[PDB]
Amino acid sequence: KKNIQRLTKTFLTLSLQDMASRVQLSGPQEAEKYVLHMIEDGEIFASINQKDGMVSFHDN
Amino acid sequence: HIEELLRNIRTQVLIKLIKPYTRIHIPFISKELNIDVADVESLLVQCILDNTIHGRIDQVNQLLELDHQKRGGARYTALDKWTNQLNSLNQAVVSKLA
Amino acid sequence: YVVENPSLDLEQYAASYSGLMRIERLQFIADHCPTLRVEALKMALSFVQRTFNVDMYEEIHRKLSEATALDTAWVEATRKKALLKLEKLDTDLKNYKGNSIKESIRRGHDDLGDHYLDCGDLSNALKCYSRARDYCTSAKHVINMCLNVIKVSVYLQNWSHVLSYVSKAESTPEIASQTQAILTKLKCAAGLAELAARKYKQAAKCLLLASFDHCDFPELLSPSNVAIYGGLCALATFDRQELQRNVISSSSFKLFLELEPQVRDIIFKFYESKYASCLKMLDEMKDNLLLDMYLAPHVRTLYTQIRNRALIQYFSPYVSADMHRMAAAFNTTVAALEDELTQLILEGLISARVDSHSKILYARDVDQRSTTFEKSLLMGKEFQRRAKAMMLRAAVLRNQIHVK
Repeated sequence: KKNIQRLTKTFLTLSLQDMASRVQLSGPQEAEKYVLHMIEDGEIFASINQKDGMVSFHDN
Repeated sequence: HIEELLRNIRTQVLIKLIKPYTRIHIPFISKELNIDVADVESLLVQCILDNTIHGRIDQVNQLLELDHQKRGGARYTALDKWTNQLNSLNQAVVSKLA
Repeated sequence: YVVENPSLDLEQYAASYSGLMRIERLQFIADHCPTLRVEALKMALSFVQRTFNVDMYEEIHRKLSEATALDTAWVEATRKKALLKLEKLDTDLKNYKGNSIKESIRRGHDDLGDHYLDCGDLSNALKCYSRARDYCTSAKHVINMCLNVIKVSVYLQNWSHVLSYVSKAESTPEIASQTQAILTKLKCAAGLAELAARKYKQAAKCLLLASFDHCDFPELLSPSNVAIYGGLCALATFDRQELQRNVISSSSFKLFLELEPQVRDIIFKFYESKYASCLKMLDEMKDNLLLDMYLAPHVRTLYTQIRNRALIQYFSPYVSADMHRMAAAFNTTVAALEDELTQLILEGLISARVDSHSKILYARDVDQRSTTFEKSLLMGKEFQRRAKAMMLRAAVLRNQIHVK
């Protein structure tokens, strides 16, 4: 979760496949579920677009 | 020395032209200055890097955005300073003895 | 430091110097240029045959022998006849000091120090010159002795002492027609000392005040590498508002820049936002630069700081930059540029955000009011926590609770 949060200070829109290569989650689906769990708890401000499989960070 | 000229006059025209605008089109400046897009972009970059033109260039849309924003929020910065000082004074009082 | 296979002329390079210093630099080349070993070592042997080398002569000689004999008769000549010469010089130092003539004693100590430098015993020559210090009673005498002490201490690799002596030599005789050779010598020595001291900005500041006409001193450094050092340090540690006043418009440095066209081209292309050519010529100059002493250690850091400065300067005027053109201009792939930008953003030099869907670097504007409010609220919460903590402490320190 700390690594994912640190990812939001540099990136505005990250592909899920690319995202599951710096935090070492080994799979886009696991990264998606982790991001969804983090959003549900209010730790992060992000949105998931399943058309391109991309996570977009709002930070507003 | 003719290369130094044909550049100072263009710079003066560019400064005089973009005064009342907030979002201008680069091809419009190219038409006004009788030069192509690449030279206009290079001139704008050189002018901005010299702290002469208060603006920025949007390369995606080929736009020049001026600086008719950033009102006088100096109050805020003053408050920030105050906050910092307060924090320091805190460390003086709590850790005096106990 | 090894396996660099560069190309560099050694005849004119070594011909620009004089004395044992040349040999030193040649040794450095032998340490860092595996392809030029035979010729460089042969030229070093030819140069050192003229000098009075004793230990390091055999050093380089057996090194070249192992890489691939010696005129042993002149080695006997060196030892026994040069020790006879040492007996003669000692004897006439006693003769001169018997009359206690200050100039005579200074000249004797100077000759002894020069001979010790030629024989490689400059360590004892340093103590001899510190002894001769007490016999200096004139302003020019002191100036000359500090210049000589700085010279011999350069061979010792003690830059702090050299800098201290430079400062005292500038400050003692109320600094300042007269020949500017002394001023250029002290400024160049201070610049070299500061460059070896990991302080590039001060070295560039104090080295830019040299004159080509007064730069006549083939014993410390040639004007070519002086210009190279000045240009690199200015390009790496001077901002844009300071590079134009002192490196671009300064008429004193035009002669140095004209001597070396390539560094002038690098500086001018960097100043004109032409980064591809500048980086390419920097890359092709790295091979030559790796063979320079007083430089080989601090080259990677200098290049890294130049590249980071170029990256920041390119993005300074833009608000939304396409990374395809950025990667093309920097002679790199998009992935490497993305990684470098991420590192720069995490470090805290560029306030920007990367969009990988369209590969676009957007500028980030900070909302001053929001961060002000957030900082104030955080400070208030921290202060409340600290106040409650100390109040509990005061409650517990009054009842004598000490865990006996």
